[PDB]
Amino acid sequence: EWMPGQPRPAHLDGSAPGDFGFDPLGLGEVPENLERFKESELIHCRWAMLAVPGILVPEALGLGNWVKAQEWAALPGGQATYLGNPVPWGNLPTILAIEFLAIAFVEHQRSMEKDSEKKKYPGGAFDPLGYSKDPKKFEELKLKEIKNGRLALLAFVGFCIQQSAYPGTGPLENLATHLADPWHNNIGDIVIP
Amino acid sequence: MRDFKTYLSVAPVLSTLWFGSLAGLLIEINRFFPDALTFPFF
Amino acid sequence: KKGEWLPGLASPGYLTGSLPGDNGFDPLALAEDPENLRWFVQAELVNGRWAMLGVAGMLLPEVFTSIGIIDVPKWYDAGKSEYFASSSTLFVIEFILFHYVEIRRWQDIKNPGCVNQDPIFKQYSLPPNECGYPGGIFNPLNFAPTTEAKEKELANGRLAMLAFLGFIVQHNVTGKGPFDNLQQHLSDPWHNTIIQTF
Amino acid sequence: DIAGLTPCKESKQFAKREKQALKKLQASLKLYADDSAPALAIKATMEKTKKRFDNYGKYGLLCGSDGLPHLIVSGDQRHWGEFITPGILFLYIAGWIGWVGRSYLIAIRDEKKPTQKEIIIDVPLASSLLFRGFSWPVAAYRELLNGELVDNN
Amino acid sequence: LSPSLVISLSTGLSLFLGRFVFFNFQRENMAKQVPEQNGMSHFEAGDTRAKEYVSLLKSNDPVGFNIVDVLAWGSIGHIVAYYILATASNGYDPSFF
Ligand SMILES: CC1=C[C@H](O)CC(C)(C)[C@H]1/C=C/C(C)=C/C=C/C(C)=C/C=C/C=C(C)/C=C/C=C(C)/C=C/C1=C(C)C[C@H](O)CC1(C)C
Ligand SMILES: CC1=C[C@H](O)CC(C)(C)[C@H]1/C=C/C(C)=C/C=C/C(C)=C/C=C/C=C(C)/C=C/C=C(C)/C=C/C1=C(C)C[C@H](O)CC1(C)C
Ligand SMILES: CC1=C(/C=C/C(C)=C/C=C/C(C)=C/C=C/C=C(C)/C=C/C=C(C)/C=C/C2=C(C)CCCC2(C)C)C(C)(C)CCC1
Repeated sequence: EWMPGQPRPAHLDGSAPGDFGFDPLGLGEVPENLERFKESELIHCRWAMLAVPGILVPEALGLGNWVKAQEWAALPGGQATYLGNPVPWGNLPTILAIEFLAIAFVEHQRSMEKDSEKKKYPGGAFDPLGYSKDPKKFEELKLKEIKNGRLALLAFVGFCIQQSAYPGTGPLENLATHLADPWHNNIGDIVIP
Repeated sequence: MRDFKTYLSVAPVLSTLWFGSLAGLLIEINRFFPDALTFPFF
Repeated sequence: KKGEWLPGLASPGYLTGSLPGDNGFDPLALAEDPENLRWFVQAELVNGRWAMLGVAGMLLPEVFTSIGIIDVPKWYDAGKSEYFASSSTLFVIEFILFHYVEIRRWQDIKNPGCVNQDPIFKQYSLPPNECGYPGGIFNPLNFAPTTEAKEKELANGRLAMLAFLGFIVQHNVTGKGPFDNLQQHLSDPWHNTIIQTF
Repeated sequence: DIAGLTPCKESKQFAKREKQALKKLQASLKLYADDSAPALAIKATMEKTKKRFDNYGKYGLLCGSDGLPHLIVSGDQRHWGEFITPGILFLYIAGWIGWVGRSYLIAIRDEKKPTQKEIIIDVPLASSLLFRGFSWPVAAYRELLNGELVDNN
Repeated sequence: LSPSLVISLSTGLSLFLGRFVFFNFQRENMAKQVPEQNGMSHFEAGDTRAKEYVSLLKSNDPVGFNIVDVLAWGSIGHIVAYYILATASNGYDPSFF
């Protein structure tokens, strides 16, 4: 349970992966609403899991940070760079057009499926290593995915809040600032200016 | 005496006594602490 | 052992005497509802214990500084002193730790005997106990929690809260330490009272 | 200098207004001998005016371009004594009055003829309930928490 | 830019999206959304001018892509293309940051 000594809501019974009985507002009363929330949460966590290395690694390799990489589109006639090399077709209309074309039709086939389990965990071509064959390890991996994804969502909230607090810098720069002298530079300075 | 005290407990007499005491308190406060626009004690 | 705060007045019905420190002092009928009384017992205990710690911290270091054993700033001037960390980091750490421990205490208040178990090392658990007096690790010397000890604790707590109110009011009206106020009173009491500071 | 307002102790127009008030009072004072009662009353009025202007200057009030103090109710901590502290005091007193009245109405609710206790106030019960509004915020908060403040009809 | 190339590309992409990607969702939504008054459709309520043109909406396309969808998605494509052209012509607008 998320909060020890607190009764569980009636909508949740602990059978779901990552079901710790946390729903203070009671958003998941309707079972199909809860199923939709499970699918949406899984998609959000998977996107944040792809996000977190995609933010940390370019900062660690000295290519800027996750807010510098979006500066070029702000400039008139900006040129995008990958690994320090400018992509010849990397302009904002072309990038936006290919993103709209390819991000659609991959989010469209995901909506064609009607099975809820396949909507959450499709399998098939997306499970080439056969990790979902054994059921017990399948539920264990479901719980691991849920926990790491909730951690990734919390990390992305930290990303946004640290960018708002410290405009125009990277999260690893904030980590180095904390590691320089942790007793003086932290959340306390912005929480009490 | 009980009837007179009941008359003193009726609405206009009690209201007159209460509002006269309140008005006297406010007038004395305004004499001893005149021209109060802010609350400067804190 | 019940007693009366006012000998003439009768005790209220909801203050029969089961609770320690019961003198029938509810003239404003704040604790008429049993849930309100249950909450107010815990509130009184926590406020009184914190007042004990606070009044000790603002009295004894000042007395030792006036004696000359140590050189400690006053309780009102201790905020501006220099420490290894700034006040904001200390406040954040205190907020985190207090959020955890007071949420645990609030769970025990809402439903007694529900958060007695360690969440990390599950083999450790507090013995069954009344709300507001958590034994086990919080009582390392195994002192008996008799009703006499509870009454003494509540009396000292009420005295400590009164002393803290006196502390803050005296510093608000004179701007000096409470022990300095006591020394000024002891210099000549009849011209150093509440009256001559106004 | 919030909203382009000079402080009243550093405002030329504030001193000018004080000068006009004192000049008018002196013009009224010149009609009587200094040892008379009207002269003493006028002198007391002038001293009260001087004290008022000095207090308004020292209170931290911001004076506008017309020489009059302007209250700021936006919540600025420099001017919490203009609105917020008197507002809290008023809310406390009004909650006291409302809680005492509600307690009196609740107490006389279950009687044979409750209206007789409204035209003729039963003074001992009212005086017993008068000081119950001293702790009105605590009582109101607990009554709201126990669901006794509202009636579900 | 070249207006012909941008207009053709945007119209083609919009028609492709309408025909292939966003076709089933749109068809289901028009199946669920039909204007009715007093529990009956506008035409059968007594309005002779509210009859749906079943001849204009009949198409030989395998999926049912008719002329009205062509007009709508071409309107989307032309609007997007002209937005792109007019924005690319202007070397200004939220650029200073
Ligand atoms: C399904 C499938 C299928 C088939 O069959 C097979 C295969 C392919 C194998 C599979 C797949 C897999 C995959 C892809 C995976 C991935 C993962 C990830 C990426 C994760 C993340 C994950 C992630 C995570 C946890 C995250 C975390 C985070 C964190 C802590 C953070 C921190 C921080 C820092 C330091 C600093 C700053 O200042 C702040 C912050 C920012 C706060
Ligand atoms: C009961 C009853 C009954 C009826 O019915 C009605 C009535 C009457 C209303 C009621 C009431 C009464 C009363 C009297 C009450 C009181 C209270 C109080 C005063 C509290 C305190 C309380 C208090 C408290 C807690 C306190 C606390 C403290 C503290 C923490 C401290 C801290 C500190 C220190 C150490 C040091 C530094 O340097 C500073 C500081 C930081 C500051
Ligand atoms: C037969 C067929 C085919 C073909 C098709 C096509 C080629 C189509 C085209 C189509 C198109 C090509 C369409 C278009 C459309 C368009 C529209 C319908 C319009 C639009 C526009 C609008 C509506 C407006 C505009 C404007 C103006 C007026 C000016 C100002 C600006 C704006 C832009 C607003 C294929 C081989 C595939 C297969 C077999 C069958």
